[PDB]
Amino acid sequence: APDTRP
Amino acid sequence: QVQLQESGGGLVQPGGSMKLSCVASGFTFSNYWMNWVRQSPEKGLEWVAEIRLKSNNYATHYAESVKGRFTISRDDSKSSVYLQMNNLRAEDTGIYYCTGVGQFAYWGQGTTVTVSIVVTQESALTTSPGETVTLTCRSSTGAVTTSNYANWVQEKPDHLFTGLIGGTNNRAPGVPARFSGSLIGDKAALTITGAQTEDEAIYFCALWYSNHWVFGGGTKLTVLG
Ligand SMILES: *[C@H]1O[C@H](CO)[C@H](O)[C@H](O)[C@H]1NC(C)=O
Repeated sequence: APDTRP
Repeated sequence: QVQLQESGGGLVQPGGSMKLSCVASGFTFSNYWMNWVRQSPEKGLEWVAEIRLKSNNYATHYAESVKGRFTISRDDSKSSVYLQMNNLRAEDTGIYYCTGVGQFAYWGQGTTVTVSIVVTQESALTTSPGETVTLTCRSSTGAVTTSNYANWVQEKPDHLFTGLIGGTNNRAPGVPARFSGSLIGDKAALTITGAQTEDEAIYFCALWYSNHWVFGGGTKLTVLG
């Protein structure tokens, strides 16, 4: 749930 | 080569105000959350603020230490993030970095500001070239889990920070394969499998707790021989 965008 | 470049720091009196800027290049800035993190001799790395995307209506969160005094903002058209600092205190003194991506891959060189839960890591470890060394990162709250999204960041001399691992065990792009992230005995862990002389550096972990980050105190790794 932080910025887990690859 | 992604680049982040902070500006706006200086030498200021307590009670004053100042706005920092950070310009990004080499990645799709608008797709990622951005953070400010600061470094003092006395408090190590401290996460300050985050800002999310245009689809989150640019939602922000702050460390309790700066809440009500600092404001983070961004301008996606200029690939820039900002930090408005009001009611500066001596304790705000430090080097301020903009950082983000998976979750702390990229850091700027920092801008110096001079005003005039506990995460535990090993103070120091000593290794030699070709050895396998494991650094650890403990939470005062209980076991570290994948819900803490452990990151590992390396500091090389004169404040050159690079993110190594995010999301527990995801290696940031172009990070050497000798680095790996894990969970071991309810701590997060960073393993260097075949340490190299250039790995002598300070290593910080950061753990996520639902809506904020806490950085550990860092481990000084010496590589002798
Ligand atoms: C990143 O991936 C994670 C997996 O835990 C979730 O899908 C999360 O919603 C994602 N968040 C963002 C901001 O991309």
